[PDB]
Amino acid sequence: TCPFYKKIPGTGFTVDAFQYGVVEGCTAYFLTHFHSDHYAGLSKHFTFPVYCSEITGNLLKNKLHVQEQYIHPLPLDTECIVNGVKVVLLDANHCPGAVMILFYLPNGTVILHTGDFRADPSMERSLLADQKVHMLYLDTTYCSPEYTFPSQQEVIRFAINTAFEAVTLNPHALVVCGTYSIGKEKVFLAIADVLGSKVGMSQEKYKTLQCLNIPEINSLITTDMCSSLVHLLPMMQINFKGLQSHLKKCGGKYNQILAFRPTGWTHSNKFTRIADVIPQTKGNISIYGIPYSEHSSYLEMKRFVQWLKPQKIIPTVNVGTWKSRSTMEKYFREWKLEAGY
Ligand code: NI
Repeated sequence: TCPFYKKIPGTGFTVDAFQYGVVEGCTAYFLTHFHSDHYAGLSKHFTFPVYCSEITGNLLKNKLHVQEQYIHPLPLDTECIVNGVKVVLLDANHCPGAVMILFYLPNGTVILHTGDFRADPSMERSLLADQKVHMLYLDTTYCSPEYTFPSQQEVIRFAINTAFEAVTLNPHALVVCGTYSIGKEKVFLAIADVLGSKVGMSQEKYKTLQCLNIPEINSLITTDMCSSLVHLLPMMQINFKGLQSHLKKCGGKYNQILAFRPTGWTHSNKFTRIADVIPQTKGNISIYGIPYSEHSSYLEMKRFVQWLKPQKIIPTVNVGTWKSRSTMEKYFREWKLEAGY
């Protein structure tokens, strides 16, 4: 059954609630982004309206084969009326096409649902600045102080310099980047840009990337592996066995692999700076785990909430254990007392 933290009180609306069959009383289903934990249940046989971003709507049509008549894309940063209710879609700073949703309830309550997001001070000058928010449905993925990680710009610097150095040393080295969903495309696009190459990939993944409205994308990606020295593979092939195998497939064009796994957080972050990251190495293969996050750090999170000053917070992640729920509630109380709302 649909859990409470996916329902919007006083509306006919749910968020990210496609795996529970027909939800009783739901007149419109919102989808925040195209990640399988959130779209779980959609398919070509879905017949209610779906509200979402343009990019999300491209993916639902082309990857899931949802019929066009049920896809309702909305522009970002624009006041729209859905089923008698005013709504705005905001950029989540998550993966391509990801949005937060502002809902203006007919009784005058205002609700923000962040979807998945990486809080940023730029959000403090969106349409959020212009009114009070009563309730916040918050992405609490990393809502603990041990979750620190660097900015995305720092991590991209590290990857660029790393890849440029190795390939300049050895023009016969191949770079591989692991992927399993949309998101984090900056990692492989940055690296291919510094090396003067296109990114090569499967037909399925090229198709997914053709849905995203990225500028000049025909110029950066390809399905011809032979012409590219940056390859993408499934995240599950990013290991010594998978990478030896792939290397054999390139027909002696290459004699070394430098591979990247963009992870969220890894406990190495409590001790080690980005400058100090080192690979796992076996033979002619090295593997780097890089902490490229598309979710808020604890501090980034805390700053957004203290700025927004909500009356009530409803977590949408780590809600399944009493120890989690307790821990989060304690931080929310700390933030409130420190700021004074
Ligand atoms: Ni996500």
